[PDB]
Amino acid sequence: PSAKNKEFFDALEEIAESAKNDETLRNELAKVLDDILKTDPSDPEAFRKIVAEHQEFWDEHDPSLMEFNEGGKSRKQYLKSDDFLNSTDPTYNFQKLHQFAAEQRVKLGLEKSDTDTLVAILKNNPEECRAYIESKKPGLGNFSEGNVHGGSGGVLSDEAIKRIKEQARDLLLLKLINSSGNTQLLKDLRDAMSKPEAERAANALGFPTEGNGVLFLSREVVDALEERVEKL
Repeated sequence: PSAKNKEFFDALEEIAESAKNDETLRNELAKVLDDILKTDPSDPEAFRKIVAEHQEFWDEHDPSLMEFNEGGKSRKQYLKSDDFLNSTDPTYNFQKLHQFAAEQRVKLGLEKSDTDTLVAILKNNPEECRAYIESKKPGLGNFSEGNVHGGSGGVLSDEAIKRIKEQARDLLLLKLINSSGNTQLLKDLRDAMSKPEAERAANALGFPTEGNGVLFLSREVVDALEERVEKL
């Protein structure tokens, strides 16, 4: 068959997308992400174990993640092998899954952040973002040095910081759309035919110019923009 590294990567993305509307699932997911985050990815035996420890969580979303029709190795041997989680995965090794868990843990905390937190994320450069995330403990996650070996900082790659900003962009845009009484300006952003046009309309609505590098109109923002513009 194949190792489950990418499937866990995709399951993490899918559960987080669903956690935006199930507060009880978000608190479940936060605990799982917190456990992965405090496990050293350089210890493959501990890393496989902490993932297998949450089978009850994985089975509620995808029972294929933890399945293994024994008949070959036993299930215990399988769960401790590269056949379950390949520590030498060229793309989704334990470091990459550890970094993705932290990036998801931040995005999870951003779903409850106020407007100022979202703006600071978009204004700060990658280096400031890490120190800023290392200053909001444990709102956006425990990125102290006790849990990360480390300190993070590290686990938040530059590409991870960019995806965190993309999430804060959508969260902030939805807030501005749900707040502004400037109907014509909301029409302008809805009808922007280019990024520079979207930039000028979004900046006027309150989106910081420092976040223009990640500015992009997603489906959920256009949908919310369409409703609000037609809302009388």
